Amino acid sequence: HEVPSGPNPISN
Amino acid sequence: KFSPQLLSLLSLKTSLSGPPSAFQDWKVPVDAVWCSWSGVVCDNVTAQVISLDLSHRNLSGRIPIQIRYLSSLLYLNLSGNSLEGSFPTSIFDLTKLTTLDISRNSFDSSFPPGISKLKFLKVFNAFSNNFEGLLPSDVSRLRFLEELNFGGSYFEGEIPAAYGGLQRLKFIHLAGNVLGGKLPPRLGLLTELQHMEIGYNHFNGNIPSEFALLSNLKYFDVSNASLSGSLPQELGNLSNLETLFLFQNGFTGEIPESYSNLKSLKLLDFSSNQLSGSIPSGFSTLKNLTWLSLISNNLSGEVPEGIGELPELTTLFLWNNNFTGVLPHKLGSNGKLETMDVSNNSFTGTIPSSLCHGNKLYKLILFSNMFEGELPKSLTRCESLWRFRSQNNRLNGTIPIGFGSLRNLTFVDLSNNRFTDQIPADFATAPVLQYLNLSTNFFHRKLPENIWKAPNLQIFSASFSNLIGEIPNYVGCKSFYRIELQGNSLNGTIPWDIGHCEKLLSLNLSQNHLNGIIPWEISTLPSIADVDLSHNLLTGTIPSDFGSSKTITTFNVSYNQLIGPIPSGSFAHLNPSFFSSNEGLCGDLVGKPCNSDSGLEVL
Ligand SMILES: *[C@@H]1O[C@H](CO[C@@H]2O[C@@H](C)[C@@H](O)[C@@H](O)[C@@H]2O)[C@@H](O[C@@H]2O[C@H](CO)[C@@H](O[C@H]3O[C@H](CO[C@H]4O[C@H](CO)[C@@H](O)[C@H](O)[C@@H]4O)[C@@H](O)[C@H](O)[C@@H]3O)[C@H](O)[C@H]2NC(C)=O)[C@H](O)[C@H]1NC(C)=O
Ligand SMILES: *[C@@H]1O[C@H](CO)[C@@H](O[C@@H]2O[C@H](CO)[C@@H](O[C@H]3O[C@H](CO[C@H]4O[C@H](CO)[C@@H](O)[C@H](O)[C@@H]4O)[C@@H](O)[C@H](O)[C@@H]3O)[C@H](O)[C@H]2NC(C)=O)[C@H](O)[C@H]1NC(C)=O
Ligand SMILES: *[C@@H]1O[C@H](CO)[C@@H](O[C@@H]2O[C@H](CO)[C@@H](O[C@H]3O[C@H](CO)[C@@H](O)[C@H](O)[C@@H]3O)[C@H](O)[C@H]2NC(C)=O)[C@H](O)[C@H]1NC(C)=O
Ligand SMILES: *[C@@H]1O[C@H](CO)[C@@H](O[C@@H]2O[C@H](CO)[C@@H](O)[C@H](O)[C@H]2NC(C)=O)[C@H](O)[C@H]1NC(C)=O
Ligand SMILES: *[C@@H]1O[C@H](CO)[C@@H](O[C@@H]2O[C@H](CO)[C@@H](O)[C@H](O)[C@H]2NC(C)=O)[C@H](O)[C@H]1NC(C)=O
Ligand SMILES: *[C@@H]1O[C@H](CO)[C@@H](O[C@@H]2O[C@H](CO)[C@@H](O)[C@H](O)[C@H]2NC(C)=O)[C@H](O)[C@H]1NC(C)=O
Ligand SMILES: *[C@@H]1O[C@H](CO)[C@@H](O[C@@H]2O[C@H](CO)[C@@H](O)[C@H](O)[C@H]2NC(C)=O)[C@H](O)[C@H]1NC(C)=O
Ligand SMILES: *[C@@H]1O[C@H](CO)[C@@H](O)[C@H](O)[C@H]1NC(C)=O
Ligand SMILES: *[C@@H]1O[C@H](CO)[C@@H](O)[C@H](O)[C@H]1NC(C)=O
Ligand SMILES: *[C@@H]1O[C@H](CO)[C@@H](O)[C@H](O)[C@H]1NC(C)=O
Ligand SMILES: *[C@@H]1O[C@H](CO)[C@@H](O)[C@H](O)[C@H]1NC(C)=O
Repeated sequence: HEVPSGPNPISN
Repeated sequence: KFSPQLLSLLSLKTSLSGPPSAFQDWKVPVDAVWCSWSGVVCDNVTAQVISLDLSHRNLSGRIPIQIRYLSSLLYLNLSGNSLEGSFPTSIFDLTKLTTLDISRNSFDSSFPPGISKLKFLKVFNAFSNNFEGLLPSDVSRLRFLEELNFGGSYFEGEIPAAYGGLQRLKFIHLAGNVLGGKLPPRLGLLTELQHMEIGYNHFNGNIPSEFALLSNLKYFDVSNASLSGSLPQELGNLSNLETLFLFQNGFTGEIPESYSNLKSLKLLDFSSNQLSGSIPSGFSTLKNLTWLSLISNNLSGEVPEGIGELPELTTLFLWNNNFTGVLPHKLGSNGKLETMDVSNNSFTGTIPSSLCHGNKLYKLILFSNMFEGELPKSLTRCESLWRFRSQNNRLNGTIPIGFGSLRNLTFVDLSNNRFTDQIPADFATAPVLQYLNLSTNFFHRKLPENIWKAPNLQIFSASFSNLIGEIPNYVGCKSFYRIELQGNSLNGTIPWDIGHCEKLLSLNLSQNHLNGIIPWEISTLPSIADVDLSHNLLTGTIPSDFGSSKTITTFNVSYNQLIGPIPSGSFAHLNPSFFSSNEGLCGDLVGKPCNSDSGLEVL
């Protein structure tokens, strides 16, 4: 399956 | 002759099922024939297959046991297929193998024990398969292993501590499994390790102090593991670390001042822990730092001024803490700042004048702070500005006039501020401006005369900012779907051509001084849902056209003075609160049925 990489992309 | 090489390859061709494009190339005419085949690489001398690349040819089936006859194989790539079932042990018999890529397949059940039989394996990539149960402990016997990737399967249990015995290993990606337990400290003993990706598991305890020993570690990601506890201070010793992702965890305590020594450090993300403390003043010294993200922690401090002088800093995310003091006013001066979101803090002071210095800054989020003073006129000269949300502040003075020049400017929330005087008229020039909210401000002036000419403006809200004069005349009204003007002094009639707003959904004209008839053109709006005209001077009769409108949900006309019958129609089941305080209204809803005669007030 896909796993996330890189920085946390929470946004406003 | 009997060629094992040919038996092996042809077994592969019959056993793996794919489109013609796959094995059509492999044919025996009526002299070492296989070396010309797709992805088959012979040894110049022996004519034995030393490399087989089978990747990304949609192919299913099972590997045949005959694959063991390619005994000179150094390189096997099965990556990116539909291959399924238990991992075939047949592979473990190719003992000269060096790199083996199993990735982006669906292999299931437990991983089989033979793997240690490949004495020389340098690279093993299993990323994105269906494996379950324990990580194989045999891997710990591979002396030359450099890259190990088991990420993206369903493996459970603890990381085998014996892995920390792989002293040529530079790359370990375990992330995206279900692995549990405490992280074995012996992992710190991996001497050549540079990349470590363990995140998106469910672990126990903390980062062990012993990881500080990974001298050459560059990338360290363990996120959305359930790691907790105080953040190990010995980590400052990792001088080659350039990527540190600890976000979406439970780490508590403060940021060890020792971290000011992570001198190679480029990206740092602690988002969404409970990290209460303040930013080490030592962070001025991270000269290569680019990403700094502390979002959604309990940090309370003053941002060290030196961060304004960080040369390479591009994104800065501080929001949802409680910081105080002022932003470093030197901030944008590196000319590299790209996004910045400091919202929902206690920041005070003026907005730095330099933020866009290099015209690279497209996202500026300041809202829900105590920022005071005027908006730097430099923001209007920032050509890359895309999204700007500064509301819920003390911002002052008059809104500078250069924003409509900006070719990318889409979203602007200036609301809940102290702005005064006149609403820049170039807002209606802004080429892409989608959303403009000026609500609750103190300019006493009228709307820009061209405001409804805005080409792309969908949502415009000026409510409860002190507006005077009439409503401009709604000429283009191309994209508007939400218009909030309530709570002002606007006078005059409601423009007859409101009909030109075809995409209009919600319209709040409440709490003004607006007189004259209610324009019937409202009922010709195809999509109109919410109409609030209440608390005005509107007179005359409610156009009968409105009962023919099957689209309309809230129509609030109360606290006007209207007369005549209430439209019968879709209005029949409407909330009767909507017609109150109009003493001349007539009909079934208000419980004063209508005078029926020759002369009426309608038509
Ligand atoms: C809608 O309202 C606006 C203004 O808003 C309201 O202004 C008055 C009516 C208050 O009751 C408040 O509720 C609001 O703030 C009206 O437009 C405004 O009209 C003004 C005159 O009615 C006009 O002022 C005039 O001032 C110049 C000089 O005028 C001489 O008289 C003044 C006092 O009137 C005197 O002190 C002065 O020294 C002068 O000798 C005059 O020459 C100007 O050109 C102007 O006519 C405002 O400028 C004007 N403001 C705006 C924003 O348009 C409007 O008439 C109202 N419409 C309706 C239908 O009622
Ligand atoms: C244009 O801007 C207007 C003003 O900037 C918008 O109208 C106003 O919107 C705000 C919130 O969006 C609203 O105030 C509310 O804020 C307080 C905080 O609510 C949250 O926080 C509390 C504790 O802080 C927490 O329990 C919750 O999570 C809650 O969601 C509330 O305490 C307060 O009572 C209120 O609900 C204003 O009332 C609102 N109206 C006005 C006249 O200011 C407007 O929506 C916007 N328009 C568009 C189209 O975007
Ligand atoms: C097994 O085969 C895989 C596919 O044949 C191969 O993966 C692909 O490898 C290339 C590298 O040669 C990557 O292509 C591009 O990578 C970067 C950007 O990500 C570019 O800068 C490069 O110039 C290059 O164009 C692919 O991204 C990569 N993945 C996929 C899905 O195609 C594996 O490398 C092979 N395994 C081994 C061990 O060699
Ligand atoms: C701004 O920050 C505060 C606290 O960091 C947030 O307020 C809390 O939000 C949580 C989750 O939504 C609620 O369970 C609490 O009840 C809130 N506390 C109070 C005192 O109301 C607030 O939501 C943040 N704002 C944004 C936009 O993220
Ligand atoms: C964020 O920190 C500040 C402290 O700088 C808290 O601000 C309030 O400060 C006043 C004095 O200026 C005192 O009444 C209290 O110390 C604080 N208020 C309260 C209600 O305790 C602020 O409350 C903090 N934000 C939080 C805790 O959400
Ligand atoms: C605009 O904002 C500034 C800052 O809040 C105000 O003027 C300054 O601040 C206080 C009042 O808040 C004054 O006592 C200072 O003397 C002013 N100078 C400096 C350097 O801070 C001003 O009152 C605000 N309102 C306007 C200009 O209408
Ligand atoms: C139009 O705007 C008014 C703003 O006053 C809305 O009515 C108020 O709604 C708030 C909820 O945010 C209530 O707390 C107030 O009590 C309401 N005011 C009154 C006088 O009752 C109204 O709902 C808006 N209409 C639409 C369709 O959005
Ligand atoms: C964090 O983990 C949970 C469950 O493991 C998951 O639902 C959530 O999406 C994760 N967060 C991110 C950003 O992927
Ligand atoms: C960093 O490494 C060495 C340990 O051998 C020493 O400089 C110092 O004790 C370490 N820092 C710590 C443990 O905080
Ligand atoms: C970052 O600092 C390191 C020190 O290890 C140096 O080698 C490097 O040149 C700096 N950054 C860049 C982009 O060169
Ligand atoms: C405007 O935004 C586009 C992407 O939408 C970007 O490619 C371009 O560089 C931006 N232009 C300026 C002047 O910032």
